[PDB]
Amino acid sequence: ANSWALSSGEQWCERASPPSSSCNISSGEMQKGLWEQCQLLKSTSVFARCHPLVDPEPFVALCEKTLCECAGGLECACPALL
Amino acid sequence: ACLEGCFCPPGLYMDERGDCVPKAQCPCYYDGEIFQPEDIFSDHHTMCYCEDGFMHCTM
Repeated sequence: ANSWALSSGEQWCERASPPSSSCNISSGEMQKGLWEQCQLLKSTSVFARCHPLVDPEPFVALCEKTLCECAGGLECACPALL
Repeated sequence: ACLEGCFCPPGLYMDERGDCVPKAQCPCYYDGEIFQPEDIFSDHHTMCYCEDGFMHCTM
């Protein structure tokens, strides 16, 4: 994604750095109680029928890394779910 | 060992021109060649760039 950069005269841009995750120390309970809102892509029946069309395995994979920076909310799962 | 001489603080690293600089504009020395702090660089098959002192190559 950093090969496909395109600069202008108003701003020339450099290589961004991957963000250093603060989640790695503030783990706590945040992975236990909130594992379910990612999990309900697989459990609930309303999503239990696109599996022969797509696979939720990447979608559940990409959410679990972003449920950890936001503090106090189940709503953090619905972007990757939407 | 723990030598004695002229250094500069740990946030600053030594540049060729006598001044010492942070690791943002600290060049790379790939294959002897002194590359600038931002030098995207590639033959057909390999892909290499200089980020902050280190030369990140791939294939």
